[PDB]
Amino acid sequence: CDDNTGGLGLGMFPGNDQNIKGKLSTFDVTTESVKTGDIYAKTNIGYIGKFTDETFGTYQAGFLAQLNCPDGLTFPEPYKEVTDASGNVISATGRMVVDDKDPENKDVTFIKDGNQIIGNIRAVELYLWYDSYFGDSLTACRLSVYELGGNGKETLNLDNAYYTDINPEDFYDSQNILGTKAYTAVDLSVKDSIRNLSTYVPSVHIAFKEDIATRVGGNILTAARKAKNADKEFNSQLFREAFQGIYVKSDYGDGTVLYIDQPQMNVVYKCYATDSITGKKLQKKDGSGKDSTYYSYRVFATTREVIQANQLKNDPERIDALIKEDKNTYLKSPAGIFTEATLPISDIQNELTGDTLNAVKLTFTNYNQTGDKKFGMAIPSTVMLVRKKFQDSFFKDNKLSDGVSSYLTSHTSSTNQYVFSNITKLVNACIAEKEEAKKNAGSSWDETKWLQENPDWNKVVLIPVLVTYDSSNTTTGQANIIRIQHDLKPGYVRLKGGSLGKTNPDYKLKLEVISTDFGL
Amino acid sequence: YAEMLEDEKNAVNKFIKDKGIRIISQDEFEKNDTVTNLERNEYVALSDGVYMQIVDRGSAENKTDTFANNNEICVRYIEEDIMTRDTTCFNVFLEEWGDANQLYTNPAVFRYVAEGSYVYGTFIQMDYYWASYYQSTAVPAGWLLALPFVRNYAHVRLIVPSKVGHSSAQQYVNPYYYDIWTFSKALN
Amino acid sequence: KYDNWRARNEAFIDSLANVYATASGRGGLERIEMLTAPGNYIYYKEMEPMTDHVVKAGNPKYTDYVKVYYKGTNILGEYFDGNFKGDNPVVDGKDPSEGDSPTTIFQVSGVITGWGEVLQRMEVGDRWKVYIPWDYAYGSSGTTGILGYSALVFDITLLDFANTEAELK
Amino acid sequence: DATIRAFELDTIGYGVNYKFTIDQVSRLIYNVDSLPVNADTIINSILIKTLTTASGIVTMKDDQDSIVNINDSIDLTKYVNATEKNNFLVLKVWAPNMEVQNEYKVNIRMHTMVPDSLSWGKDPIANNPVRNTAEKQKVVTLGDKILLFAQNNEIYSTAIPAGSPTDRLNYGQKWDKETTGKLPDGADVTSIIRFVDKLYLLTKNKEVYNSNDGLTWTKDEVLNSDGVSVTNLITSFSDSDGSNHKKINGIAGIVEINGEKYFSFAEKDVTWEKDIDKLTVVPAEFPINNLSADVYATESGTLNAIVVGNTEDGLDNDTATVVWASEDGKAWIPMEIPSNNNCPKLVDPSIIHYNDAFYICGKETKDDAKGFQKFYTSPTLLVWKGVDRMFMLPGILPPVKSLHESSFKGKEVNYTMVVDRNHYIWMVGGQGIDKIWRGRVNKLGFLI
Repeated sequence: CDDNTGGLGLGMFPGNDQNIKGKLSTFDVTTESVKTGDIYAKTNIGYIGKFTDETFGTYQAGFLAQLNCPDGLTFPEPYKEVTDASGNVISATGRMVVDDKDPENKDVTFIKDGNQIIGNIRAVELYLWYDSYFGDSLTACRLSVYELGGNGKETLNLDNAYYTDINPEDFYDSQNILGTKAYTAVDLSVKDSIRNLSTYVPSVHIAFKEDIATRVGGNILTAARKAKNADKEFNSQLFREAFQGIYVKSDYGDGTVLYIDQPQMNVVYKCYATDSITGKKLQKKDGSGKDSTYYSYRVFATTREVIQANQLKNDPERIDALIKEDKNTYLKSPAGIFTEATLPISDIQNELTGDTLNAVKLTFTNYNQTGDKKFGMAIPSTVMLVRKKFQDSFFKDNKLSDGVSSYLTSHTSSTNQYVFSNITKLVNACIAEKEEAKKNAGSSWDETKWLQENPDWNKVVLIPVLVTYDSSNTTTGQANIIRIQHDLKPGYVRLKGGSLGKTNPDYKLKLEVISTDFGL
Repeated sequence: YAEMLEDEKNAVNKFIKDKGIRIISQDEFEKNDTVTNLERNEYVALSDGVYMQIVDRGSAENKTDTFANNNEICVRYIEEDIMTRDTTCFNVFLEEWGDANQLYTNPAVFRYVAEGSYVYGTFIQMDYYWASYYQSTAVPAGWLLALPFVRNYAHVRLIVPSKVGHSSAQQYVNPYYYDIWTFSKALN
Repeated sequence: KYDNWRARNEAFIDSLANVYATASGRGGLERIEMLTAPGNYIYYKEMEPMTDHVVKAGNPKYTDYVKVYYKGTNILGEYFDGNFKGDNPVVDGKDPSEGDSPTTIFQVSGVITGWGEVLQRMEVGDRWKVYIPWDYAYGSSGTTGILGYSALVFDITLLDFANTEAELK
Repeated sequence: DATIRAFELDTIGYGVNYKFTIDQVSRLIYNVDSLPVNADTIINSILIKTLTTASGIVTMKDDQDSIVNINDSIDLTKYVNATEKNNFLVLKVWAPNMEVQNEYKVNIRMHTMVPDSLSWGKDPIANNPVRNTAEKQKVVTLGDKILLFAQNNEIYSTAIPAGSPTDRLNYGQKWDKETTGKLPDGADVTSIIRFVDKLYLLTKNKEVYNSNDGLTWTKDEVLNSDGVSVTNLITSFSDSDGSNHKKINGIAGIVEINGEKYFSFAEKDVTWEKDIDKLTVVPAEFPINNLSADVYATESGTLNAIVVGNTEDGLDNDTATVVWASEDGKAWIPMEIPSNNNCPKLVDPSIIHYNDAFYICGKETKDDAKGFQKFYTSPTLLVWKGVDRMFMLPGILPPVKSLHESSFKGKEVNYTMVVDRNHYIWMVGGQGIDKIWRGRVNKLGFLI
């Protein structure tokens, strides 16, 4: 049953069929390093730590965070007795311990407004939970935390935050220190049997001294009571009047950067156990004893309904020096260095007019990592290429990859390449933009003038990005992207080509385009 | 049963008549400016059978920061089952469960997609209770019909039929009632 | 194109084998006895030695690890696999269209018999081009990308060898 | 007709398997990682496995060629360390056609001494040369000599061989008087401090003195500024101490500006910083007397320094020997520990960084276990443990069937210590011990 006839027959087909050819041609692309600018970070992770690199210098990070308070949250009411005319107790309401002078209640501090006791405070404690970290995990480091706000200081808001270089010294005052802690990012004080559990999440636990605990807990509790007594509800804006937030600072240590996922504060207080029917205090079930009590707490945490910000400080002179190298370009990720490429759109528009473009391939390729260091910086796993017109608008509008204006690709470690493999839509978009501009201008057009203005018509930038996927539709697997954002963990790579390619053709990339030529 | 389960309208009518609730058509809702009166307990009959009441349209001084495409929205809510009158899902504080710190400490957050057709949304962060109980990332489609009618920090109440419910309501054909204490634009 | 693959591959091996026995200067070829089949030989060509040896005298063993730049090709010169794709490994490469080559780790006992025989007689930083018969390659049906009954020709650079990966990687 | 191989052996310790290299060109087998000293009782009857080859027929010379019992256990204790007095287990392997013939020789490599064990020897290697051993002591190393100083302007010395810590060195048995003597007037010997190629010293009247070789001492013109006064010299940072990417060079100390104590740092060949607006104040908990210090490179390539010593005579809620660290010379920071993992209060404590861990020694004063009782160790500087096993104090002998008379254990005396560039621990005892002890963990001398 044959289905081929081979190649016999071409030569008698019409000219418009047998003249069509494929072709490959290449055009030259220049690349250079550019400064980052004021990027819009807006991440939920807080970065704390420091480390030194011999190429880039010292990197240092810290973060500021506000704490949330759920709508209507309140502390249990004070325990109040009721007595008949003989003095005998008949019933009671409330749950929190309120009576001092008793040697059994020396474990807590009672707090007041006016001359009336509104409750008690046992302790106040901060947990900074983290799933992971960067760098060595046995270097000892120290961390210290301060209360935000004060006389004449600024406060976090929607315009101050999300820039990676806010100066914390005007958000906080040095005399409002809450505590400090020494840590190692793998806490060998905790037994291996516990650290192997699937429910274990690491943290730094930095509970406060008694004076600080009294001050902070009393402010929070008196604010809660002051809201409740006025028939208001204790929403987060009322909490922020009692405790503005925290600043987390790195004092000592070199190598660890912790990815704090959620800072959390517990306020702990003492309560009676009360009878289910008559509300009285329960007596202790052991021998002797005076009454039965237990400790309970309320939790305040940073939960994406409140503002959090980071300071990500690179060594400025080193970065400015590395931007000025012309044999290569860098991709230092935490608000460091991007690389900018100039596409040859005009040459494509002149030489391949009348063709169908089948593929337009651009490749960035890199040197190996230096030094063979054990805990060094890694090559960015995923990068985004975007037209420079959308450099900052893309992340400010929280867009996803457009296909016709931006692309995503992974690092190919088997060849040391970033390859994008078909950017045809972007080339057509640029060509259409310039052709529409020429069509609108008509007879008063000037090509040189329009290329002298709008200088970023044909420019693209390469950016390290962190890409996250949805988990559902798992069995019929699809893995949709749901958020693209700046990569803020330490990392870098050195790319080939550079500013010297503006003059010397050895240091210049090539863009490969293949098309169908109809021979017209 | 196959078609008999679509009698959820009887249960919704029972839930309506059991309380003081009035029904307003959308063509009247959009013409008395835009408000469901709370002294009269008005509800609008929205598209796909959703009944919705705005308690606070939100952001009354700014009036400009409405929801739109590519936003990420934080939701705090308490969910009531219509067929058996039981509080099924929540992430808000109430004194009856005040000491259960896991349930209410973190909100639900979803991405909002509003291209030329087929509005939909995906949870980025599920609350502990939803994440353990229902274990699915698709937002109830009934919620998304309310966004074009409210602003930031709005308070709305919804009755959601099965056709636009979540992955459990669509299988066991059960309508639900949501007291959305807050829609917010996501910070940090 | 790929007609009568086995006979022509075997004829290529025989051409090298008798060239070593009759040509002046051995035709550039050199050979080693194969320990898995004494009396058989593997044929190879000496090339430019490296200039950054990690000064590890001696030769690798059978049950220890090896770090290499390598490229594998068929009789017609077509690509099969490797760390590099040009005519030399790339380090500090001037051409911006090609990246610097990665280094790969292998176990001498975990590779084909041709590699397993020739790697036990290099010294760190030798470059050899080797010619292996299909009996000691994957052989028979072959792997993915191999047309079966194929004589592969490899270009090998030995950078380092060690008893474990952790002291080598 | 091949002789392919995968020769293996089973668990010696529970879950512990040892790897064998197979040299087919030279026809021999051995394990790179030597068996522990314990193993000569275990390989007395042990099982071979995974001896896979193209045809399993294999024999060992016995006169006869008897076949191998591959499925049965064997005594290997006759075949250990076969490179000298050579006695390999030599065995013959046949090809499937019985034409090709081969033999392989097997060597079971085993340790002669326990790797991770601190070796002090049977006896102290030398007596203390100081006259009136009740006097204060100090020991320091310079170039290729180890110097021992005594407060009465009295100096003793010994010299170190050519190099290569792994070589078969012996030294320390002889000590000499440095006959020129005469360290400066009013000196405080326990203050002596090293720098890149010089020694510095402090007097009771708070002059700073220095030397190039320890033979003769002079005042210096750069640290003895007016207006300031020195009270302690802590440590020195240099390229020789590690791999500092921070590029720090100088001496760290304490200066009493206008009657208050501040930390200050004298950078290479320039005077102390004295600008009161940008020094930092010394805390009341900081050590005052008998300071000890060490400097080392973090895994990140950055230098770090750690110190311990005696505190002021009395202070509130103090029960532990906290260690103070510093990433540079400007400000020291305490490694305070909230939990129970904090080491006891010690008198005249000393600290070292050694074989990838930290160690502290000192004498306790609880009246039920007074004196030097044990070393204390830390893997990460924030948790401290007592070592109840190997790495003991000097003079603590294993059962030869004991406590040596000149051992530290249980004594309460003056002392001093140092670590040299071959990783020998040197411990010098005063009145009550009167001896010199020398030791190193065996794992640091191995070629591995």
